[PDB]
Amino acid sequence: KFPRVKNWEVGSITYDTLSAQAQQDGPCTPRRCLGSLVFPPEQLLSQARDFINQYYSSIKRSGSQAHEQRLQEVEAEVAATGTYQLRESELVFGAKQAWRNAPRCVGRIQWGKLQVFDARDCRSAQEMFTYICNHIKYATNRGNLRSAITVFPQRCPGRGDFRIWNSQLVRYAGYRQQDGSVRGDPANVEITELCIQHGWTPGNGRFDVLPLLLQAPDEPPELFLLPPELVLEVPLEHPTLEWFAALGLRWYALPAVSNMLLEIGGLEFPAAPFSGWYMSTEIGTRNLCDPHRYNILEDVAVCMDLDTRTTSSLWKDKAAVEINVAVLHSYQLAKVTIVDHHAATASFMKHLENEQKARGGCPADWAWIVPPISGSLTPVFHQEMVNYFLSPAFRYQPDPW
Amino acid sequence: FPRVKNWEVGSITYDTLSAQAQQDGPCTPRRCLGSLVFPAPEQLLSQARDFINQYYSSIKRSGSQAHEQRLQEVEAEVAATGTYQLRESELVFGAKQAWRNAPRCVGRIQWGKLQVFDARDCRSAQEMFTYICNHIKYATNRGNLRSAITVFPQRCPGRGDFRIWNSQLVRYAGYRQQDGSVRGDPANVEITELCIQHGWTPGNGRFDVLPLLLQAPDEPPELFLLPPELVLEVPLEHPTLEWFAALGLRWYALPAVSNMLLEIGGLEFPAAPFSGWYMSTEIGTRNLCDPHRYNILEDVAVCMDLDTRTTSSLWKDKAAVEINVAVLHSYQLAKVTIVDHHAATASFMKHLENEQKARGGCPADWAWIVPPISGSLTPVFHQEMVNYFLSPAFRYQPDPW
Ligand code: HEM
Ligand code: HEM
Ligand SMILES: CNCc1cccc(-c2cc(C)cc(N)n2)c1
Ligand SMILES: CNCc1cccc(-c2cc(C)cc(N)n2)c1
Ligand SMILES: C[C@H](O)[C@H](O)[C@H]1CNc2nc(N)[nH]c(=O)c2N1
Ligand SMILES: C[C@H](O)[C@H](O)[C@H]1CNc2nc(N)[nH]c(=O)c2N1
Ligand SMILES: [Cl-]
Ligand SMILES: [Cl-]
Ligand SMILES: [Gd]
Ligand SMILES: [Gd]
Ligand SMILES: [Zn+2]
Repeated sequence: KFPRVKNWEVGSITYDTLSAQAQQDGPCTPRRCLGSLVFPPEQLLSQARDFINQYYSSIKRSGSQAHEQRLQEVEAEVAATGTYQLRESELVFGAKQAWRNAPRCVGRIQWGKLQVFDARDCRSAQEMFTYICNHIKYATNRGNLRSAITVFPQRCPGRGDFRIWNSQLVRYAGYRQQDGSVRGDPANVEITELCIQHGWTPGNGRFDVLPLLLQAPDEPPELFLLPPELVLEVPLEHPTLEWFAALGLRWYALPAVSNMLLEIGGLEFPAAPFSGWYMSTEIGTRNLCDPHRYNILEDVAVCMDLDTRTTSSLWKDKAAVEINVAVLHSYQLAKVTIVDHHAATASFMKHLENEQKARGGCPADWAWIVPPISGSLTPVFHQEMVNYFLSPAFRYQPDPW
Repeated sequence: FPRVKNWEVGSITYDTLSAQAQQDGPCTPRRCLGSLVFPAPEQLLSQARDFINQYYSSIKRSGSQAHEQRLQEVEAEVAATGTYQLRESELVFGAKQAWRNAPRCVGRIQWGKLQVFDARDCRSAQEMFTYICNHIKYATNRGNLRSAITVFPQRCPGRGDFRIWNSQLVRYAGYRQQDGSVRGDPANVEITELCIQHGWTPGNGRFDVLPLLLQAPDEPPELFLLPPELVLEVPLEHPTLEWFAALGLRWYALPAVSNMLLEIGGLEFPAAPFSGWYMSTEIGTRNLCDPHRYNILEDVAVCMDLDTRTTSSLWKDKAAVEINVAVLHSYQLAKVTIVDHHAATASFMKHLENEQKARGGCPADWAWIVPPISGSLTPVFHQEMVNYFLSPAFRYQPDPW
């Protein structure tokens, strides 16, 4: 009942005892495996109790002093109000633990290093905007990127929700034409359609930074133009392919996910944007080369005079490596923090080992940890992984419309 | 009914065929073990009952004359003998089906074009060897490879199993070295040692083809050398890197897996070697670049003048891509069937469509279907998949030593 986990490069074996804690049921049954799919009153007290017992054991404070104390004041807080507020340190410990538990995150070696901005006293979209702008400018930090999460007020009934309607704080526009097809990013066509539907002047280009749609409780959302000086972008050039610059490609510095629902101790914050720094294959492989994304693969391959007539020339593979080389080169030249998929996976192997020592395991979604290029060249490929849900966590959540 | 999205297009289907998944896999709602490499007359009757049902569905004669008799026949035979015998056409259909049902085979567009050699009358290790040479000979076909399988006598009470001890009909010796390392293929150290123990005179090259260890029932395994001219190999060169030929690398033409058990209607064939043709990534990425295999990646990158001192230069990705180029080119130059990961994955997408119209789904192991380089460059990356066990099937089995 303790999963045997092997690494096929070294031969080492470990057991994931930590898997025994899994709260929210996963999508997989004995009869079918759905791991490859992307999106598969006083119950609050169970999750509240568990999270507090975590915190105190983590500060080597099990069964003493403030432990039983803090247990009572949340027993009382929920008793009176039907909810509870987190101690500042707990909201910090929960944000760090959610990141620690995100199975699909390959950068969790960094999980202990996170800056939590507390926006729990937020009211109105104009309020979030400055909180977001503080985060953004803090996280960006002139390119020396720093992980951060801004936690907006939790959720209560009879009130609306705090929601950032964008999936990320920096997203590129996507525009249709007299022929349906898209200029810009097709992953944002919808929110790009909303932003114009809420009165934003649409640009022309293929790299217009979208305006934020911020929503305050029980209130239709307000458009916000991000300060251009606040959106650090990296023009993409290639170290030795002088024409790559001419392709006019750019990506933004800050990967800030603004659509996931932080969940700590049974409290659900539908607006808790977190941000780190990119891994280069996110940009160079998925964002630019996915056929439903910028789909630049063939364009770059033409410019390299590759043979696009036969699949076995590996022109796709060759042009994709160069797009990734441009990404890493351009971010480094702009001194923007970025990590290549080799460095990143190797650190994750280091993380798995730390977590084996610390908590006897680590929930890891194999298919998202293995990078989208050069899979078996990175060690995580040869590492078996166990996927389960631990709390606290980042969860997906419905689009706020 | 699991809903399955294709993210490249937006396609959405529901895998109704998963509902017939008979045997159980390793995943629970608690934890996903997808990424793990290695996850009574009445039961023999229901398996047989079902397969016979299957077979009569395929010949468009479901519930017909022959259908009832075969059920009662098989039951009377199982009652009388404890087991039953497949008719030859049932055997051809159960070997094709077991390839159809193989979740980890990207090459399943070919599942109906399968040459089934009935060796169920085999009598000794020696006859076994002859059947196998004729399999290799038929399949290799001078480089125009043909998919084939030889079904040796089924497991049955009172007699031990036929076994091919070798994991594949063509394998390269792996000699543990003086200084603790391996010469040849490290994946084949065990089987090499067994051969030597069984009186094989070892070589000392890197691409020494292994002898066959063939076990007739209730017999020690017997050692059989393959005629050199039966084992078509391909010397590896690069279309532009001319120093590449000086690496002395070779791979063989025929991927013939010989250690898997073939299951049809509850009957078990512990020896049924099957062969297709290679997908270049198996050779180019896995076999040559896995750190625990031939592990050539650094030597190629050094020879390529790549900067191997930083990972951000993507020297691993660049060097791997040219190794795969070399494999593809070397095999086309030698007129030996080979499919690249772009072509293979694109025909597997057709397979999934054909299988959806045919059976309402298709068992697929994403982590095995997605190639180990350039994953998201291929369409199967952006296809969600439902992995489950159908029968007939190729199963793993314990090594007979
Ligand atoms: C510091 C460097 C970081 C790196 C290099 C990194 C990298 C990644 C990558 C490559 C993914 C895969 C997602 C995709 O490809 O779509 C991912 C997912 C994820 N990351 Fe991290 N990340 C970092 C920091 C963080 C932080 C600070 C948080 C939160 C506090 C976080 C939370 C998550 C979550 C929840 C997911 C899963 C989201 C989803 O399923 O869409 N990451 N990360
Ligand atoms: C004709 C062209 C074929 C191609 C291109 C092909 C391709 C592949 C590949 C790439 C794998 C993954 C193996 C690995 O990555 O190590 C695989 C696995 C597998 N294939 Fe195919 N294959 C072909 C033919 C066949 C045939 C003829 C059969 C059976 C009659 C078959 C049954 C299987 C099975 C059972 C597995 C899983 C073996 C394992 O789990 O280790 N394949 N195939
Ligand atoms: C193409 N990836 C989209 C995507 C989807 C979800 C999350 C990320 C993410 C989040 C963070 C904090 C860092 C990072 N490097 N990535 C990215
Ligand atoms: C790195 N491959 C090892 C391996 C392991 C298991 C199966 C294969 C296989 C089998 C067949 C019939 C065709 C093919 N193309 N591959 C290969
Ligand atoms: C269909 C498949 O599950 C889906 O495309 C997943 C696979 N792995 C991934 N891995 C990462 N890091 N990001 C992704 O978007 C995906 N997509
Ligand atoms: C540990 C991990 O599951 C293992 O290396 C798997 C991953 N996916 C694979 N996919 C294929 N096709 N072949 C393999 O050998 C593997 N190995
Ligand atoms: Cl992104
Ligand atoms: Cl192989
Ligand atoms: Gd030119
Ligand atoms: Gd040359
Ligand atoms: Zn699973």
